[PDB]
Parts: sequence; structure tokens; C-alpha cells
Amino acid sequence: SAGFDRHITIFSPEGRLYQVEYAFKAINQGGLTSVAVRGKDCAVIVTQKKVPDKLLDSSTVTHLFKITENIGCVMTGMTADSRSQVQRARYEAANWKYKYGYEIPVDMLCKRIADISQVYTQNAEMRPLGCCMILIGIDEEQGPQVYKCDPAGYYCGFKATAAGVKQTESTSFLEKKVKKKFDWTFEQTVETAITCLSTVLSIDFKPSEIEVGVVTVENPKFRILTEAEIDAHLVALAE
Amino acid sequence: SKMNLSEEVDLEDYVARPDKISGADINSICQESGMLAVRENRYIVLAKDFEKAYKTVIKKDEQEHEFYK
Amino acid sequence: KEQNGDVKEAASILQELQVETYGSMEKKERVEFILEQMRLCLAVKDYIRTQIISKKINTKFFQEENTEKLKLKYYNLMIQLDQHEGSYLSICKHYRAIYDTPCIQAESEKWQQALKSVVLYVILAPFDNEQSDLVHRISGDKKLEEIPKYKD
Amino acid sequence: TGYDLSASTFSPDGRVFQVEYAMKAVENSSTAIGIRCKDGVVFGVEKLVLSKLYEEGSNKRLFNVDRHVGMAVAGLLADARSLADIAREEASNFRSNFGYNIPLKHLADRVAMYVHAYTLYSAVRPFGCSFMLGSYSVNDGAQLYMIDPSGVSYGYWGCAIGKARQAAKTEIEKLQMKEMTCRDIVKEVAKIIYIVHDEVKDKAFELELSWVGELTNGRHEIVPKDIREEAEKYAKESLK
Amino acid sequence: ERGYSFSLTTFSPSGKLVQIEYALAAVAGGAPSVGIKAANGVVLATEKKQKSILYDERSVHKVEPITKHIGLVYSGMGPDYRVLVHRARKLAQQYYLVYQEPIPTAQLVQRVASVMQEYTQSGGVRPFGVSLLICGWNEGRPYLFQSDPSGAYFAWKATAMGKNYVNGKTFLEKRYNEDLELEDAIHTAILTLKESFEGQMTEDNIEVGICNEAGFRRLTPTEVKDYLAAIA
Repeated sequence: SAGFDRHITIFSPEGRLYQVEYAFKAINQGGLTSVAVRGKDCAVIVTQKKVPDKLLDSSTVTHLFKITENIGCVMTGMTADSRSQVQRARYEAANWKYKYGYEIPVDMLCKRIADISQVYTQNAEMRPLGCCMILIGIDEEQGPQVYKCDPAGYYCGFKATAAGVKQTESTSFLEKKVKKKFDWTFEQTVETAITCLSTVLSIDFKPSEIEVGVVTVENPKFRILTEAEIDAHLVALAE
Repeated sequence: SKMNLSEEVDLEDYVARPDKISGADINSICQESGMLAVRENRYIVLAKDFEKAYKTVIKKDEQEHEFYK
Repeated sequence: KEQNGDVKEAASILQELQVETYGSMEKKERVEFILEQMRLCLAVKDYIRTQIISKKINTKFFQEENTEKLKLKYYNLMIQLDQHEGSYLSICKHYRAIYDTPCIQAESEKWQQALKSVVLYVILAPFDNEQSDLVHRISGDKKLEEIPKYKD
Repeated sequence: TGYDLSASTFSPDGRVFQVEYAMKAVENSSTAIGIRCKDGVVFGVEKLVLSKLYEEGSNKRLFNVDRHVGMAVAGLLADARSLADIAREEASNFRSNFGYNIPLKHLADRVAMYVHAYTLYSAVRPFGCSFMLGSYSVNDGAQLYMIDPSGVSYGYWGCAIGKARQAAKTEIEKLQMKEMTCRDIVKEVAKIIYIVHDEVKDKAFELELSWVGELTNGRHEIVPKDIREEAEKYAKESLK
Repeated sequence: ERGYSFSLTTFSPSGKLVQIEYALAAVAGGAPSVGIKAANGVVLATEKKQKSILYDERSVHKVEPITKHIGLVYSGMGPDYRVLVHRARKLAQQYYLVYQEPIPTAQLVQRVASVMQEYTQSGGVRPFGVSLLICGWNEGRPYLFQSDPSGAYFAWKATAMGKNYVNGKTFLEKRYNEDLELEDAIHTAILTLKESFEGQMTEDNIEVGICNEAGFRRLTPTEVKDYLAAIA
């Protein structure tokens, strides 16, 4: 049964690609968790910021990457593979803008990244990148958009999603959340994201242990909240 | 026919569901509903615990990796 | 809420409180809360819940130092429950347990009333091996002379 | 076992075991530390002189990637030299394509991608060396970066790679590196290197210092002999 | 003969390419899909049931257009479906550039089957773990085909692939008549999916496309809801 799990191109007798599943398991090897919530007029990503050393430059530990002035991404999994996929996505966005004039939709960013991942899955040349990408962007005529891209090459839009070690619990908490109809304001969206992360981690969430990226209809620019804004959101959440 | 059940518990609402479940699944649903009623310290099985147990048992995707489907 | 006449609401409010969960809570305090739940349930006549709570409480606490009041109240509530149920033998056994308490034994009128209840309820019990055994045990008691009519 | 021969194979629990083997291969090398002072970066490398026949400065683990960038390689020496050549080529290409010295953050990113690209294919093995890139400029301050065999890179205020990474990190955290200029950070680095060195196991060794900072106008250069001797004297004076 | 289940370029002693059969098993373990051809056109329906409400139903569409008059649904791996869709669209555009006429359904099916075959003739490449059900309209006649990872394409009148495909086929041959219409086809396809659909058919849980004379069009969720109400 499990003797077919050494080459990504080998189908198991049950029709399962085990190497892709192993990349999915490697997604959790980063040890962190990221949650994305799409509000009525904004999208928000919050990721764990684990700096287990006073010597690290906390500025460069960021897992939030700006793929394009309007499209932001949060990475989960191995850091090197995630950064490689980030540069690939940035190059794809630049190529789209150069070849078609207008800015690439987040739809196409995740679609192209998933296509590259699938090509790596079908041709046994490169090991699949065990990094999950979550892209947020204000796509005109559709509002905010949040998309998730996996090592398998399956890209999907989400009202709210999560990735990392605590993915099932965060997704369950969000599923409990997005069901009770509510005014998904920007503050409400950040509140939902932070509450998801705190509930699944049971952490008091000092402002330096998390990173928040924000895109809004009012300003369709990928913005990373400063520590003061994180503190303000946390104290608003507590009361 | 052995469980306490209740008047408001209408098994038909669970029979009419189009989900393809087996006799083992039926027994699991009944036992889980009874345990849910017991945990909340209730000697009479209500419809809410039946619905919760049915939803718990019905979920059989687990991961599914969302690309095999 | 009970003092305002909301006996049903008070019983419902006290029912959701699970005493066993609070481990740090003192055993005597836990049993007092259990007995209060018993009393509220009997006031609202939820006899199935009262039976469940009776199964909750253990019978080895009443053989301790200061548990005389708790034992008396618990056995009075159990007597009321089985009085509604009609199990005369269980009522007789509960009254026998009451009569064996040192506090009731010391006071004259209280032990006399306890023995009266014991003999009357063992009389009420249907004839069987256990009822005959209890009749033999109660009859072979010297204090029955203090109640001549009941002894006869 | 079985999921262990190639860097393109994912273990059932989800990790590339060849990469981890490269990391613990780096772990067996001699310690090398890097500390960014208030106005620069100082690299201090211990070098185990395996044979007395080697001349002084042979197998130097300080590499000048660019005019302003220095490296503090640790691990396989040949892999370190190849990665130094790759970093030099990347810096030269950036200079020829953009007309100015490559920012150390971008250079670290590019060399990190080059390292990571060797952890994907079964035809090539992951790089067996982990290095430090340090630079200083009047427009970007002082920057230090660390790249492991996995290719993961972020900036550090001060760090060590090799055998006694943790032992040197304990003595690195007790410095207020945000404040002092590298003139004294040099002797502090020398003292840390001398403490972390195991004389009973590594036998003799040579300490090589390098720095890049405002005191060096921005160019990365080996520390002159006078300052090296002063720092070694300071380190030796701390025997008790 | 487990020793011959790994190489895609090695015949078993019984002369079976086992890896292609494993790809077909992966196809059969996919989401249920049905495709039925009536005298008025073709209907392709599929179950787009997400794992939770969080997934955006309208983000990705399973039933996709290739040309104005050709549509195509799938059963099997998801990511390979997009690659096959892109190659089918590119082949259609190449045929249009060469001949100035929209590509016939049979020719597109043949070229797509050849494309799928190209991934089964070498080691180190995996066969497309998806099966394609392609609808088209040319020369006043509906056309329905099924292309496989093996590169074999047939001309199904009415079929079902994916989970419980045997149940779908058994439901067919009963509710299927060659003289039906597109509306009756829609109803029959929805019922056939209902034979293998777990839960309520929410309008967002089912994707239906029609290949009629006017071309191929994927049904909007409003029309899907109307048809479901007419059926249930």
C-alpha cells in the first residue's frame, strides 16, 4: 500500500499521490499558523510571529510578503520554499502587468501559482514546494478577494480560511463564525481573525507575536499594520 | 425502540435525509446522540443532540486533501 | 428566587450547577449543595432528577464527625421521595438509618418518633423474606417497650 | 530510511531529510560568529589548523563578496568557496545591471534562492555550508544575514554558526550591541571566540577578524594586525 | 504482479499497463459527474460540494467552456483539470487560426486525447489523473465524448464518472431515452447526480452546463435553483 510513496509521478493502487500528501504534511513543518478573513469591504491576514531568539532582527522575520502594490500574500510552511514561491508570484504578476497592461487579479496570481505547482506535480523534475500561499487583493467589481494555493496546485477562493499546524481548529472556528450573519466591518474582520488565532492558540497575543496584513476597498494597497495598530486592535478586542 | 427518546424526536427527519449511511452509521448516530444527552445531564434524548450526532457522524471527508475530491 | 415563590425557577437555576466538577470545593459544602438540589427538586416534584441526585451522593459520608444534620436532612428528603413513590421498605430502611444516628438517639422524643416511623413503615411493607427479616430485627429491640401500642 | 536518499523526496511526516542532514553537517564545523555593532558588522571566525604545515591564512573562511560585503562561511569548505563565487557573481551582475552596489538584503535573498534551488532536485545535493553576509552603508546602516543549507535567510543582530552556536549565542545576548561601535565589538567577538573554542578537542586554532563599517568607510576588510593582536590579548586576559 | 505497477513504459507479463489503470482508479475516486446527450443537445452536470462554507463556491467553476460551442466537465484530480482545459482551449484556438472555423467536437476530443496520451508514453511523467466529458454542437447534431488518461476516447450517449459511477449508469438506461429534450436532459442529469449526492442540492453545490445549438453555456445558479425546485 505505502510502497508507492517515493516518486511524485507514481499513482498508488488506490489512485493516491502520496508525495503531494507528504508536501501537505510538510506545510505544518513551519510550526506557525495564518488566518485570512474576507470582510464586506476588506481582507485581513494574521500570522504567528515566533521569534524564539532575542538576537534575530524582528523586522526580517516577517512571513507577510507584498507580491504587488495591491496584492499581498502570507506564507505558511518552509521559509525557503515560501520565499521562492513569493518571488515566483511577484515575477508572474510583473509579467502579467507587462504583457496585458492592467494589474493581475489575485484570481490569476493563485491560478498561475497553482499551475506551476501542478506542473511540478506531474513532471518528476522538481520537488513540490511545501508552502501554502494566501493572497489578498481588492479586485474591482468583485471587492476584496482571498485565495489559497497549496503544493498540489489546487487554488480556491475563500470567505475565510487558515493554514498551518492549527488549520482544522481555525477553520472550524471560522465556520462557526461565518454563518451568523453580521456586518463584516474592517474592525470586525480584524477582530474575527485575531479571535480565531487566539482561540486556537490560547495565547494572550502580545503585539510582537503576531503580524497583520490588511487590504481595504478604501485604499486597495497591501498594508502591514504597525505594532501600535496591533495593540489598538487587541485592546479593542479585549473590551 | 430501546432508547428513552422524546416526543419531539422525529426519526423521519433523519430517515428522509439523502445521505447514504449504513446500519453501523445508524447505531453510531443513536449512541452518540444518547451520549450527547447524557453529557448535558439529561435522561431524555432531545432533537438537538440527535441533530448534532447526525452532523458529527455524517462528516466523513476528514482531510480529503481537497484535490482528489 | 425561592424566597420570592419562584420555586421552579430556583430549582432550574440550581440544577445546572454541577457540584462534582468543582474538585476544590469542600466535601461537606458539596454535599450541602447536593441536598439543596434535592430539596428544590422535591419542591418542584421532579422525582426522576431527585433519584439521579440521590445516585450522585455517596452513602459513606454520613458516617463522619459533623455530618449529623446532613444525614438527617438527606434521609428526610429520601423518605419524602420514596413516600411519593410508595416503596415502604425503602422508607423503613431510611427511617432505621435515621434512628441509628447518635443525635436522634440522644434526644428522647426524636428517637421515639424515629422508632414509631420505623415500625409503622415496616408494618406497611408487603410481606416477603426481606420484610420478615426487618420485622424480626426491629422486634428484637429493647426500646420498643417505651412505645407499648407500637410494640403490640 | 527509504525517504532519505534524495532531496526531492518528502518524508511521510513532511520533511526533506537531505536538507536536515546538510544542516547537521554544518553543525560539525568550527564556530564562526557575526555581530553588527552600532555602525558596522564584525565577523570573527575560529579556524582549526588541522596541520602545522598550513601557512597562516590558509583556508580563510572570511570571503569578500563585494567591496562592502563580507562572508563568514561555516561548514564544507569547497561548498563555501563555490557559494562565495556564486555570491560574487550575483553582486557583479547586480552592479552591471543597476549601476550601484547591491543591497545586502537583496544579495542575501538571491544567494538564499541559489542555495534553496539545490534542495529540490535529485541530481544535485543541498549545499553543505551555512554562511553569514555582513555589510554597512551610510544609507542602509549595518546589516547582517545568515543563510543555512535550507536556504532560509533573515537578518540577525548577532549570531553564530558551527559547533558551538548555542554556547556563543549565550555570550552574544549579554552584549548591548545596539550601542557600542565595532572598535570594542572586535575584542568582545575575540573573547567570545576564545571562550567557545575547545582547546582540548580542537587543539590549536587561529582567530580571523573582519569588519565593515563607518570606521572602514563602508568597505569590508580584514581587521589590521594591531587590532587583532589587541583583541587576542583582551581575550587571553579573561582566563579567569 | 506488483513489480510492474511502477513503470509507465513496462508491459506486465499479462500485458497490462498497470499505472494507467491506477490513474483510472483515481478518476473513479473523484467527484461524481454525469453527461447525457438528448436530441436537442448535451447536458453536463457535476457535484461542486465544498468541504465547508468557507470555500468560495463561485471562485472556481468545474464546468468550463473551450469554445463558444464546446464545453467540458471532468472527474478525477482537480489541478490536472485546469491543465487539460488550457490545452483544450489552446488547441481550439490553433484550429481556429488554421481553418477560420470553430473546431469540430470530434477533432477537439481527438487532439485532447492525444495530449493526455503524451503523458503516458514516458517515465518520470504522470498520466492525467482525470477523465473529461466533452460536449459540442456541430452540423445540427449534439456530440458527447469521454476522454481518458489512457488517451482512449469514446462517444457516450449518456454516462457518469467519478464516485458511484456504477450507480449513475444503473440509474441511466432507465430514465434515458434517445428522443428526449434539453430540459428533460437537465432533469435526468440532476436526478442521476441525486442518486450519488450526499445532502441537499443547494444551487451552489451543483454545476450544470448545456451544449445546445446556440453554443455551450454554463447554467447560472438561478437556473440551477429553478430546475432543482422543478425536480424536488
